[PDB]
Amino acid sequence: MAYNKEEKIKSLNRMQYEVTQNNGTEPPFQNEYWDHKEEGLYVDIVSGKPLFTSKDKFDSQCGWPSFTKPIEEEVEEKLDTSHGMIRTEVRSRTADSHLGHVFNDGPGPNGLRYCINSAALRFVPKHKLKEEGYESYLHLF
Amino acid sequence: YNKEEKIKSLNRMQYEVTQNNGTEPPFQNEYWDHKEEGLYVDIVSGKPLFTSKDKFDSQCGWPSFTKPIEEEVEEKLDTSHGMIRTEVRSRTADSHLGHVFNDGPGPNGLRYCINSAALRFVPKHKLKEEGYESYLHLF
Amino acid sequence: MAYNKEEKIKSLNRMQYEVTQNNGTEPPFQNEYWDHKEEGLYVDIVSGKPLFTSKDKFDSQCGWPSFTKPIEEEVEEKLDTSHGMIRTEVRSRTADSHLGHVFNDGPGPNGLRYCINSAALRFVPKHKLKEEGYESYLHLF
Amino acid sequence: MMAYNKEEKIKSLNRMQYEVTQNNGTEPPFQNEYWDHKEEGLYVDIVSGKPLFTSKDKFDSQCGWPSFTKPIEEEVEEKLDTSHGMIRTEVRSRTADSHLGHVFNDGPGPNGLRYCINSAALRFVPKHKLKEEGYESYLHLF
Amino acid sequence: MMAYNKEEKIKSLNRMQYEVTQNNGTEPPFQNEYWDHKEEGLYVDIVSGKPLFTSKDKFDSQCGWPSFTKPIEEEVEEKLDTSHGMIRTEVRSRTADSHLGHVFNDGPGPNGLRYCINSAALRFVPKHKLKEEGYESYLHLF
Amino acid sequence: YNKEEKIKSLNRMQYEVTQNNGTEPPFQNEYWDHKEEGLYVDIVSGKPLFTSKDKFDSQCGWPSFTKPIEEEVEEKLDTSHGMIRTEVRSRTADSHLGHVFNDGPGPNGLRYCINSAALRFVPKHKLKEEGYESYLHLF
Repeated sequence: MAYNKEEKIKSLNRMQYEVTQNNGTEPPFQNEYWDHKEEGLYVDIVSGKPLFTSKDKFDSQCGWPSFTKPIEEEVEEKLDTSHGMIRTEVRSRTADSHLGHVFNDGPGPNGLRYCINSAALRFVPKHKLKEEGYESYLHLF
Repeated sequence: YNKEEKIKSLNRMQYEVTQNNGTEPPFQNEYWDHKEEGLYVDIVSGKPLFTSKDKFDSQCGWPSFTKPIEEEVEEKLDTSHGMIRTEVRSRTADSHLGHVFNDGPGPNGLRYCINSAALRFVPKHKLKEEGYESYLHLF
Repeated sequence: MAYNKEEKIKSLNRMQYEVTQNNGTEPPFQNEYWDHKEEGLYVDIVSGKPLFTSKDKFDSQCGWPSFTKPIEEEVEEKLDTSHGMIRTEVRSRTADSHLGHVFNDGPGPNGLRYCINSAALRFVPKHKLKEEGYESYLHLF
Repeated sequence: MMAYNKEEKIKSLNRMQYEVTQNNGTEPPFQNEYWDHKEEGLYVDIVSGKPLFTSKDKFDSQCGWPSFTKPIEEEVEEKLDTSHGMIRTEVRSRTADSHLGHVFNDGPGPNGLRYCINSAALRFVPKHKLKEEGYESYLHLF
Repeated sequence: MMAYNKEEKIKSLNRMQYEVTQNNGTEPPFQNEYWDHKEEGLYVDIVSGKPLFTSKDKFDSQCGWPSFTKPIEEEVEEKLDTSHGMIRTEVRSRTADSHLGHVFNDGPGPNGLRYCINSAALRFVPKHKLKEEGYESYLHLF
Repeated sequence: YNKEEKIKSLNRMQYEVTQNNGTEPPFQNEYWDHKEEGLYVDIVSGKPLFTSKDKFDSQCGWPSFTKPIEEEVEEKLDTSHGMIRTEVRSRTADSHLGHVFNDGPGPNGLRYCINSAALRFVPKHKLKEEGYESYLHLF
């Protein structure tokens, strides 16, 4: 009803909350996944649902995790006119946590650079996908 | 959560009991003498099965109860090993739990004897934290 | 006994040690001797001394072999106040191994009920008491 | 290896492991831990812990035992085996002097060799554990 | 000593054992396993397992730590130790390179040395076992 | 102040040294080489036992003094561990301090070897505000 997600959120730490709940952003380079390259999945830190895979991730120099594309209708994009700018925010569909923004200067074909906060993700190694419950995606590798 | 994988991650005795319908030894458990307050969930489904409210100080060697939770535990006719007893198991996680005998504190006069190795205990002060908020009213 | 006991103890499997030396209890309906009903002699698994008889072994629903009463003075009753309780333990004399416990809910004429672990016992058929050196007890049949 | 250290490890090996590595036995086919194993990692000598084969050179065989196209470094050794009345090439680990199995020239190229090894003489180490357990020096193979 | 093996043994050490041997610490005096130990045997490296001292050269000391007059076959090495603002001589294991302790020239022997070793860095092996343990190689010492 | 409760809040080492007459590791404790002007007190009774004026360098790895302060310290034969030594314990709290050896820097030649584990150092610039003014005169 209203105590699984509302509870998970309550158990988040300062930054994780600030980001996901207050749409803030973590420091560049001083986060956990910006340079991380282990094979695996990046799940919603709140709803636990798959958001990005280690395969679409790449090396940018912005200081935050960067992917070219997201996962199956699990990540939503929406206009963000806040802060006197005009950007495209990225949020998760199920847990509606702020993730970050998309930019059109990526390396992929479509040229998208999904710039996400480490603080909104729980990384799950490939050798643990089946245990955690992500056998359904174990093929994406 | 995946029943198949979680079961596959249970301890030998937790598997033996819940899956092979085994019986853990007496007095050598974590909940036979347990008297703390809170819920006892299904080690597999996480669904609550018994409450500290109904638990009573029996001296048979396993955590006994006078009453189960609003049907989360079912009664099955068990005629194994030459006897005619009443087996108790979880409807959702379908885990073996134990047996129900007609010899408890009453008025039910029932002694739901359950294996510790089939139950995870969730402290009464960590229920809203673990998501068992709709059960706190029972305390 | 002396050193025989040592090598003899080193023989026992995990459960027999846990039971006989560590006073643990084997699981119910899941031991070799609760069913049995075989005409023989239940010997001490450590000292080889006769502890119980197949004749004094009655059917029970507890799930452990049970005997109305033991043989010789090889079985000894000790006041057991283990686990915040008052009971009556039973152990062999010569070997000093935990057998189990006795009660007063068993069939008369004495009313006692010796509930011993299978782990602490070693069966011996009637056809083998003579050759196995138990000639002296063979009369009990 | 040092007498006591080797002796220590040998003392650990269960029946089958001891039987094959020390007595040159063979494990039943299709009934061993690594024939169909395919997880990316290192196949380590169960006695000396020295790496013997990599998952990268393992191939699906229908013989029933883990098959590799080649061994790692000079740790695996070939040796004439005229036992049982025939002529085959045995393979043993140099350090532990552990009997591994045999090599056949019916392997899937390029060298056409088929190293048929018993799981009983190996201990798999996952790639994601390599550094942690002190196999960094091999982590480069992946 | 091979890195991977080295690591397995270290992972096996307990709190204090790790602290001393790895972090160069010292176990509490009089409250260790071999200070008052006096059994005919070998005291081997708890990591490399090589023999470090003999029960023979071990002697009673009121210091509270295994005291030996000398080590065996250069498996123990001395090294200057100018830490804690003092001047002492550290004693280290060759193969395993674990802190053992210190030496002092206040020994009772013909050469007056006093090797003060933490029990934690040691694992006693009785003589009547030396031959099955793989130490057949040292039985002659006794 | 309460004895049982004052000690019930002690450290693993503190309780060991203090209560079990154990002893800490050399060079690996708070004051073996500490030389700040002030007084060392009983972590338990909070009473003065030594002054840094009596503390000196000892390559043994444990704070060492040539003498204690008044009656807070008592001597006692400790023929344990198969040897004859002279233990030092506190008068009030009755906690194991360590031992006295007759190899000190004199003039008495006594070396009081104490465990940092049974001490609380108090700097001269806090002696008053802490209540040890009547001791401050010792500097």
